[PDB]
Amino acid sequence: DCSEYPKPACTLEYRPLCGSDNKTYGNKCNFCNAVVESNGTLTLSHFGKC
Amino acid sequence: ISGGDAIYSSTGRCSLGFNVRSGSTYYFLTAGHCTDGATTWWANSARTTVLGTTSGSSFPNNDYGIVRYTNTTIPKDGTVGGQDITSAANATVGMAVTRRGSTTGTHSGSVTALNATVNYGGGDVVYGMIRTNVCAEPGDSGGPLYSGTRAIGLTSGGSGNCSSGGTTFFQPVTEALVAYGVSVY
Repeated sequence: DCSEYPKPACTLEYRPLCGSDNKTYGNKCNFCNAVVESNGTLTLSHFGKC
Repeated sequence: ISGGDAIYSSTGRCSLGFNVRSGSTYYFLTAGHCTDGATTWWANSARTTVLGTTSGSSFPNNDYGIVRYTNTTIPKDGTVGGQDITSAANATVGMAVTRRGSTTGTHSGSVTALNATVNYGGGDVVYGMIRTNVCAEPGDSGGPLYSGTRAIGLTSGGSGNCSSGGTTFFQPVTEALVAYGVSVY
């Protein structure tokens, strides 16, 4: 659920998610911004670090 | 433990802002969005070394929180990494500043605007923030923004990253020091 994105800025607490690109995203706001940027190509692999 | 070091809650990792005190009671400042919902803080990922418990939190609208040290042995340095901090000051446009955080370490840059409104969504709006061209990334929240020996702000949020460049907004530290009746040492 990245419906509320993109966002101009994100808070910066670390709670990691692992993208389908095998990149660890630092928090959900960073991940959703990257999903937007990918035009919906990027997906979530699992919660936590990759 | 000093400004910029990692701090762990039950939900995630932030950075310690500044060590402060009131009389004999030692506390640390961090971001409000880190202290919201958090009770206990630890110094390691294993959550084996206690730091203390949240004493106050102001987020959204502002973005500052304060944690009361409950750990008697841990050194509570009045520094940012090795750097001495002796006073608090207000940011000005053009001021060269430095940030330290637990993900990216130390990065420098300048204040580019004051009193900015940042909308983090879901009704999480913060006002009166310092805008800079320093980068920051997840984990860096609550870390210090300083200028030589002067304490300026606490990391709130931003966009971009350290590899391509970013924009980061900080909560003015004087507002927090006044709110809690604490001082840098």
